[PDB]
Amino acid sequence: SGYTPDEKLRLQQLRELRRRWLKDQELSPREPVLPPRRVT
Amino acid sequence: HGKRLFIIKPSGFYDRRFLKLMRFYILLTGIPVAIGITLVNVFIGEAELADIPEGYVPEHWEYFKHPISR
Repeated sequence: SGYTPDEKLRLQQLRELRRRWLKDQELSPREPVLPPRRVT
Repeated sequence: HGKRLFIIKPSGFYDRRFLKLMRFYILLTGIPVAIGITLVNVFIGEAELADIPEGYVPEHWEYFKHPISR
């Protein structure tokens, strides 16, 4: 039972890539650059 | 809390653009039509029915009530 060593390694690399990708989804303080213009 | 994430969604720009264009165009001819109808109704609206005078034969368009129909 348990992962094979290759399974362990692939899971580790995949999970590190996934965490990096997910961390890249966060928004910077200026990220929503809104263009302003109006006309009891 | 600074935990704002990116919401992946399809491009809604074209849908809003089409809706804006269609509304603009319908409104462009639509508003004038409504204003003209209101003015006609208020100022010149509704010809009242009356008995036909003897010796007078009316025109084909004088048998209708609403001025726009006439």
